[PDB]
Amino acid sequence: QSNRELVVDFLSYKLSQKGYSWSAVKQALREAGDEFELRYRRAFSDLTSQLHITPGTAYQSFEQVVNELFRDGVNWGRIVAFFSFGGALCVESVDKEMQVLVSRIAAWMATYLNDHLEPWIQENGGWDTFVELYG
Amino acid sequence: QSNRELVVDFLSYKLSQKGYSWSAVKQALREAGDEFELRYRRAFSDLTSQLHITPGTAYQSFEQVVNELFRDGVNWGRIVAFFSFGGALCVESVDKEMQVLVSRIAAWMATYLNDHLEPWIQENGGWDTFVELYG
Amino acid sequence: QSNRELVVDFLSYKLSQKGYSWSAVKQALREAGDEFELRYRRAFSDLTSQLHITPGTAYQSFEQVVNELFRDGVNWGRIVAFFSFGGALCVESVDKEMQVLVSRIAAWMATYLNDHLEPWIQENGGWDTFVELYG
Amino acid sequence: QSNRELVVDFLSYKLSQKGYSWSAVKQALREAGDEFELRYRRAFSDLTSQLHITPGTAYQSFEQVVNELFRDGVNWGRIVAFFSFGGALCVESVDKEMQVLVSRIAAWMATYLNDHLEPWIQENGGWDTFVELYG
Amino acid sequence: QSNRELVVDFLSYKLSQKGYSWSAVKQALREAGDEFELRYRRAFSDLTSQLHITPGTAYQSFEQVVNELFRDGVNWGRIVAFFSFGGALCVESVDKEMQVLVSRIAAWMATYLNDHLEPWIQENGGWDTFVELYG
Amino acid sequence: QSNRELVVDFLSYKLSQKGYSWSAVKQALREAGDEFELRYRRAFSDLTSQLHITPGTAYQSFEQVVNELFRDGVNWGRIVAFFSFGGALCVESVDKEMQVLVSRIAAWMATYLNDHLEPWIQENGGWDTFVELYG
Repeated sequence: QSNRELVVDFLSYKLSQKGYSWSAVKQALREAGDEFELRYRRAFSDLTSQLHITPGTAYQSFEQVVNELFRDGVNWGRIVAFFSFGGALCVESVDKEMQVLVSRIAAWMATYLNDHLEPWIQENGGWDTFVELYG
Repeated sequence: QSNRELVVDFLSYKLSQKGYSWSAVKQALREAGDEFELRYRRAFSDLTSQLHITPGTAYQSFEQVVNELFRDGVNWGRIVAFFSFGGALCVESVDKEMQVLVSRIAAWMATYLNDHLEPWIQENGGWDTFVELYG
Repeated sequence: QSNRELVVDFLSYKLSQKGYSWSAVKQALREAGDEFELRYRRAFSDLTSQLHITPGTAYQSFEQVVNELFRDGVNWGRIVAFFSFGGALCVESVDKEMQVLVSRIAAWMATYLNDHLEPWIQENGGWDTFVELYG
Repeated sequence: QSNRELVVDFLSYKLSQKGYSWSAVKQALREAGDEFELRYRRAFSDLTSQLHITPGTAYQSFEQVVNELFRDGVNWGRIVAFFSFGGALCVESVDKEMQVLVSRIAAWMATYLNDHLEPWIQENGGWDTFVELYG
Repeated sequence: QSNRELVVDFLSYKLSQKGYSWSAVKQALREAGDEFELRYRRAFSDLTSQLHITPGTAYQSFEQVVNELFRDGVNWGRIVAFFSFGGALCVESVDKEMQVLVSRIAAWMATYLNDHLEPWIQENGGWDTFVELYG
Repeated sequence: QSNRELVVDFLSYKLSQKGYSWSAVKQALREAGDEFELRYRRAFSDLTSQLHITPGTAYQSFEQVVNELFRDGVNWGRIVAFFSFGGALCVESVDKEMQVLVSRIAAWMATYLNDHLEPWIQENGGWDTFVELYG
């Protein structure tokens, strides 16, 4: 349904809100999500220290947890809580996954520099010499 | 060495340059990288369609490729090409990995909505009803 | 049901058809799949550039996409399109996953040779010497 | 060096030899590898039941093992044993990884058929009806 | 439901039973599981050599297999067989995943020692010297 | 070298010490490790909140970090710190990886029970009925 467009709008809203860049009733949902987060996020991290996705997370785990959100009934408030929870999950996941990805590539580059390139750089006057030439 | 601080500066420069947000001689390197990219990136994607990292990429593959960059000697130009290559690798990797991550979480949420929540939403007047109440 | 035997037959048919080796109504399905592919695959890659599986693809993503294949109704033609889509997905996935796997092992071997073995090989007359002896 | 072309030739030789399809001194190496395998593979699986790669295998593990192959010296025979070992590793890895990949996609398809498609198929005369029409 | 508490109890029972440490009707289920395992596990490994999880196993594969356990009907015996199967799956998965994890970290440490530390250790009298000092 | 036997002994010592079960100078190293941990682990978690391995951690990251342990020289104390660090890394990694693995399998089982089995269980008197029969 348009449920996915709803989800996508909420997720990109929350992501851009926390300062992540990559380049209808949706409004009411954005605002209710904000309101919820402003009221309840201290009230949700003391037993909610889960935070993070692993690349091998199954949908069934997600389902079980959110199931305990809806165990004794669906109202609009817990739907909002659901969206907010998904958004927090998203923000955290991309945060840490981006840390590890960039860290991996940076580590690789540092390694290659230190093995194959630093000798030459030392026998040619170091980076100083560089900024002289291609400065 | 300070090689890693160099690498990190270049990577965050290139990432923020392509519009990715998450919240010395470094200058000469930034500029030489830019210059290189402005001169050679059409000249590098016709046999350079590799682009992407897999979560199971080994450093040895990276090493072999960059090795073919330095096969017959190290000069400053190919060092710059090395940094630029690493930056392109980074940008592409985070781009696509972020697409798949966010897509996964969004798919999960859409699924849960459509299985456990949409019935109730239909028996309570739909999202219209929602924007009436928590509007 | 026998749905899985159907699926498996179609997948191995399509894989062996594209030249991949590893060592009923099924016929009508093979032929309809072929026919479909002969009619529509230029008509499916301009907005269908997805191609590839990641080891961390969820069933929910697959479900959402194929859902947009069946959004306004099931007929036999879109069932055939479904099978063909699955087969294309399979072929592409194994193609690229095999590239990266073999590339990883090959890179490892090249590395080990170049670190631990090439010295000795150079102090014993090189591979020429080898083909003299164990030739 | 040309070490990688050596490795690649040996790997594709061994893979095509075991019947896997995807579409110099190399000869002496192919033959010595064959000879080795014909002499020693019963002599190598009783304490060599390792077989398989995981997507998260490090080069360091590979290095340690092959290190125990070369612990007290490099001769041509153990170089050949090295290539043969790498080839066996490759063949096994692609074998099992292909099993799990194809099995995953097939399982997905079976699932989707059984949830979204089989009802309709039952209300339209089943696959028999299909082979009548698009036969 | 309390189905998950059931599952969790059975899994931790079976894990602690095989000697894995990490720090109601449940009883009847534990005992029936034991009884089942004592009667049928030779009768289940000749065509049941699957054993292992990959980090990229989908729930759909699990579902298909267990589906063939329940193909022609649910009775209590096959429910017990289901729990026992899940427990075996668990034990095997953690066994092998723990082997590979610990092996990876150990390999890393061995590598670092042999590259950065062993020189110094040799120029300072070796580990003997160590047990003299911090003994 | 025997460096790996050293590493393995230390790792299994530390793991069994924290209560994990799976079924020379080594002593001086065990004791020095213990001593170190008793003196410094409050002094190491305020800027050392890293803890965890991802299945896609490269050796190069490990190398860079431990490199900052040895930046201005190798003495025996920092070798001990190295072993202790590796052991902590191991314990944490297996802890959390075991949590997620067992949680995944348990979630799968709960799901299957709730979809395919719970209906039948409700039409046959529930688990009470079970403990009557196979009690």
